[PDB]
Amino acid sequence: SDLDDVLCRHTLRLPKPASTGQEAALRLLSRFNGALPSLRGQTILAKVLSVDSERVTVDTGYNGVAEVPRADVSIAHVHTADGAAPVRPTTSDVRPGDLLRLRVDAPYTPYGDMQLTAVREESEFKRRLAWGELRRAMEQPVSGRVLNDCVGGFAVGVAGFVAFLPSAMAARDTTQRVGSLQSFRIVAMDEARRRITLRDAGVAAAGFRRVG
Amino acid sequence: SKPDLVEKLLSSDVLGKGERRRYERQALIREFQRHPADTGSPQVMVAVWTHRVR
Amino acid sequence: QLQLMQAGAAREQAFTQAEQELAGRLQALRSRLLGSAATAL
Amino acid sequence: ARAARYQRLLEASRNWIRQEDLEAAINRALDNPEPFGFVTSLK
Amino acid sequence: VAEVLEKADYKNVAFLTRWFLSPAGRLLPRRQTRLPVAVHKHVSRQVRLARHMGLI
Amino acid sequence: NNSCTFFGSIKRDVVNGVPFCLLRPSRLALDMAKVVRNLGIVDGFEVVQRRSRLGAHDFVWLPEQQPQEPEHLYDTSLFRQR
Amino acid sequence: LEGIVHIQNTLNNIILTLTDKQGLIKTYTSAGVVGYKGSRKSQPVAAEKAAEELARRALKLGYSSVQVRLKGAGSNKQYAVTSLAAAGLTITSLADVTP
Amino acid sequence: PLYELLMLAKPSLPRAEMVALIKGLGDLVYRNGGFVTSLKSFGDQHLAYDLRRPFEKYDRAHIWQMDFVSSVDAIKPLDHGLHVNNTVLRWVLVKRPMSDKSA
RNA sequence: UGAACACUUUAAACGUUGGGUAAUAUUCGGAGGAUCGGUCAAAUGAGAAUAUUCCGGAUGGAAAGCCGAAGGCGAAAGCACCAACAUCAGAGUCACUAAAGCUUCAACGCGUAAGUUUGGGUAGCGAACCGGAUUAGAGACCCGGGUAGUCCAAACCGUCAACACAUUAUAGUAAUCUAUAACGCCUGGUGAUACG
Repeated sequence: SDLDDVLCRHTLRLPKPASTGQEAALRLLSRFNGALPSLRGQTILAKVLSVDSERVTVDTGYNGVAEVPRADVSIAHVHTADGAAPVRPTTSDVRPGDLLRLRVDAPYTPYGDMQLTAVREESEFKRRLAWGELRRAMEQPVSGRVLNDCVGGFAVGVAGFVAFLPSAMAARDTTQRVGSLQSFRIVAMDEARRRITLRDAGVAAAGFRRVG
Repeated sequence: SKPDLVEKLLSSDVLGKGERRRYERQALIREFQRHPADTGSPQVMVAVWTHRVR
Repeated sequence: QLQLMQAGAAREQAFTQAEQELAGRLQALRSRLLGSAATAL
Repeated sequence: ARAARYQRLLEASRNWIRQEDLEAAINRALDNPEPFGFVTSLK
Repeated sequence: VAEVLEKADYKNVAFLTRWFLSPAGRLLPRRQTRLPVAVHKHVSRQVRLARHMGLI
Repeated sequence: NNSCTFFGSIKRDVVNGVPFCLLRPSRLALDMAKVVRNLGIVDGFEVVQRRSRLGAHDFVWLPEQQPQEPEHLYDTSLFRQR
Repeated sequence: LEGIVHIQNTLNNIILTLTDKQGLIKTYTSAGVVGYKGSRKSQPVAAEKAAEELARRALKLGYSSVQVRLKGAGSNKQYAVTSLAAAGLTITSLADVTP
Repeated sequence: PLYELLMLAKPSLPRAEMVALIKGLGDLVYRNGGFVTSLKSFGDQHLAYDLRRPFEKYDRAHIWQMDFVSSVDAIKPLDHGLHVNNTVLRWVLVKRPMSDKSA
């Protein structure tokens, strides 16, 4: 696994517009790690250095020091290495020395730094959640508020996103209880057109074939 | 009957005469060569050019 | 996938073997992400 | 590959219709109209 | 989005009214498709044939 | 023509600050490059090839397995666009 | 009665037209119709006077209602439609017909 | 080279002669050593715009497609075949590759 | 290097033939009875016979309106309705060829647009000729009708801030970084027009 990876690096090191000698240890030590092969939007383990009232000083290791507003920071992003959110008496006592879970939005600004903000965009949490759950249909319900009716179904504001449940996967009593919160199940989304498809969790998932 | 339809498809009768003259152009390359499949000797060059100008 | 490539097999069979041989950390991660999902909501 | 083109043109030469039964093919195609509201696929 | 078969040469109304035709009898330009520009130009040619066709 | 091309490319990259000088090789370019490496005007030369347009298998320049210094044109015109 | 209206506005002149449902046209009203010429015709008041006139004419016509079909990109045309709504002669329909 | 023809047809005639019109075009491509692959209509569609500035025929027009393999010599008779008949208005003839990737 | 073949990929490359069009002014009957045109602003006229318009019909050819863009193809000028014929071209892969390569003195072709000879008739466009305007005269700018020409097919002309003002080609990483190969041109300004 080591030798085959090294020879894969050397074999792809061939066919380049220079002779490129004395630069293969560069790729060897790149391949163990030092940078991850796709960056934009990928969450990291980052180190908090100091916390002020507003701006928190967090390591990047990639362009120096990161800056996040503290009013977005919770204890939920404090990635302990054991699997639990840490037992702390308050909810934003991020002591410097912990490992923090933040997303790089860009690696470089106009202003010398990166963005690197886990914004605690709850809508983006539901975006990553429901996109992963679209994948995870192959491998628990989601709450929504029904708002108004029209042709073919009911309008559901699910977790900050407005969807529209079709008539076939709809329950009957959702007609007579419009306005209250109840749980629903995701089916799919169409990202090119912004249409989100749901169902009632009491309505059984009879197989909609993947029209692609 | 259907194989007769296939051989009337695969004939050179149906093609556009760009493609018909290109097929007889590799017929000429099979003629003029010194060799089995020589396509760049100058005899091949002048054979192609003389037929082309005709 | 790449070390199965230079072993001699083609790309898609390597992708399938990589799906079998590293899926366990994927369900561990999706359990962790559902835990973070219940944490945030 | 020329043999494969020969093979898939010989085996798909039924729907490729014959000259003698033009009239019956017209009468066996006019009987059913064809969908146009959404996009037609291949064939 | 860029599934070539049924979109590359096909002049029928569905794909173009979905993603290629502006509502007022007009077309959707290059900036409103986010598609490879030569392939976009050829299917724009196909659509613009289809604005000469009896359909549209 | 190859002498003036050699010394012109020397004049080129000296006044342009490029410390590598890369020529279409010949008998002259190889031999007189060995001359100016021998007198120490430069520190060395190697044949290189624009390896991006090498084929699925052309012959390729292995620096280690080849002996260190070519001394004729035919060994340096075997390959493609050195 | 039922009428159809075509409104055309040009920088020199603004026109509101009173016409039959069949679209046969009884009349067309313009800033020029109110006699404004050039810049006054350009001015909003000239369109408004034709609009007041069109409403008075529609009542004389006895068409309580005339559909209004708008035409042209002009500002003066906009004043005229408003003046009529303020006027209260009631459009059989209000719509934009520009081609 | 197989040739699609998404050509128009008169809207509501009794079908006793439009079928005969396609028999005539089938006879025309029947000659010259080639034949139709499939004759797929679309029934009828009302059109998008009026045509025939003389006589004002109108929309609601009929649709037919030929899909015939032909040597290039037969096109000029096909041009006469689509030009002389006043029951048809427009005709679009397109080349298609030898993968038989038709419409 | 230069060139021909087999695939991959290219579109406003080129000429011919058939069909179309938002849109155009003229016209045949009908709605409707004084405005339209137009401009910083004013002025001949359409019109008491019916104007802008509006209905629906005919005419006939211009131009390809959006697409479509610090986009493409071209040797350059240039090239922007399709469909088909049609002849290329250019790039990449994979193979042939072993200097047939570079430049162009001379010669010779291409050559936007005007202009002339020939044939007609013509949506729109826009020199004359008459009419009015900022001003003292106004010949122009601008309002107003509008003829050759712009349209077609054949010929002649060949000149120009026809510019990358960046010669062409090779060799280096899109040059004005610059060695060379053949070139073409300049030699202070005003004076290039007249002859041949």
